[PDB]
Amino acid sequence: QCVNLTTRTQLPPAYTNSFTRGVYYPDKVFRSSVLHSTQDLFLPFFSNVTWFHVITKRFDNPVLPFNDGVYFASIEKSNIIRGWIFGTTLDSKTQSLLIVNNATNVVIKVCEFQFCNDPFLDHKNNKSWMESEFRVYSSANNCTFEYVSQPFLMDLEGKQGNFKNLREFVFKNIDGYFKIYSKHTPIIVREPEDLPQGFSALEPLVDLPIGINITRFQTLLALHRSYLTPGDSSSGWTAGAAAYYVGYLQPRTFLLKYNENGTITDAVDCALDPLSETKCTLKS
Amino acid sequence: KKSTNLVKNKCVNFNFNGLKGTGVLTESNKKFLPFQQFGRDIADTTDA
Ligand SMILES: *[C@@H]1O[C@H](CO)[C@@H](O)[C@H](O)[C@H]1NC(C)=O
Ligand SMILES: *[C@@H]1O[C@H](CO)[C@@H](O)[C@H](O)[C@H]1NC(C)=O
Repeated sequence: QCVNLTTRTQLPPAYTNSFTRGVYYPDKVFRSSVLHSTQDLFLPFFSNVTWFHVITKRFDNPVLPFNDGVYFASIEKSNIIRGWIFGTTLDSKTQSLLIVNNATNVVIKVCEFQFCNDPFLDHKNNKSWMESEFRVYSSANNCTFEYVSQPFLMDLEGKQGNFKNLREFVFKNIDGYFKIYSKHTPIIVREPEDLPQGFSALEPLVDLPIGINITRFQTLLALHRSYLTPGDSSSGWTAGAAAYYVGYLQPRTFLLKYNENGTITDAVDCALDPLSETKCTLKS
Repeated sequence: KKSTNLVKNKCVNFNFNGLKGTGVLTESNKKFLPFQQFGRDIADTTDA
């Protein structure tokens, strides 16, 4: 069972320029002190990405598409963003995939979920902070895949400190194989506007032979309710300050400068400006 | 299948983790990525 949510404020989506972001190891082979040309799916350089903010209450939970893999960045302090749903119809007519970082485990479910139009993120927070209600879906008919990771404890306490979490993820889905690359970094005390410059390489983390079709994806949030949030089951809640940036991948040819330990110290595109193309064709 | 011993510097056929090849298997002191176990060079030949 589910209920339609209300009291939402509409804001146009902002756009921000990406500064040397979205570079990952494409294969499982180690190289040292080389300049390697890789023709794979990357995020185009200096392409701009979509911005979403959550704190009106700024309820930003839209339905974004999934073309050829997705670059998802999140500036966060208290693990507000938890879950990730993927599917084609999300009404039990076709198989759907779900990742939930709840209190129990990191649950991955490939099931025919009859997802609600506006699935709640209940996580009823009493004096202690756990999850007490679950209204993400209603029922599953007959599914294929269930996986539960290692059980670990999580706090959920309402930390309201400075921004010290920057999480970058890359999603691919090729030939029925779903691949997650990731990189988590503690960002220093810094102005909370956009993603700084610099470089980072995303080590591959997860490969799953799901073999299903994904067209649309949606993120989830962690709403907190206390004596300061009066209302019914879908009116009074607290979100907290967090933001997330979304970008889409394209097939491009890059040149990566492997350092002399094995990590990608620098990368250059080969279709941005004529200087980049000259560097690519001269391999320097 | 089987689990054999380790051979020091000597010309020997090897099938390291299902990698058929022939050559001296000497010790190496190059740091590795804890997600990849292969290794290549400028000519793209298996080396480590
Ligand atoms: C950013 O991308 C959007 C995508 O539609 C485009 O409209 C816009 O011109 C781009 N540049 C800027 C500066 O927003
Ligand atoms: C690894 O990187 C740093 C400097 O780049 C240093 O420890 C060393 O030169 C490199 N190689 C190693 C540790 O084998």
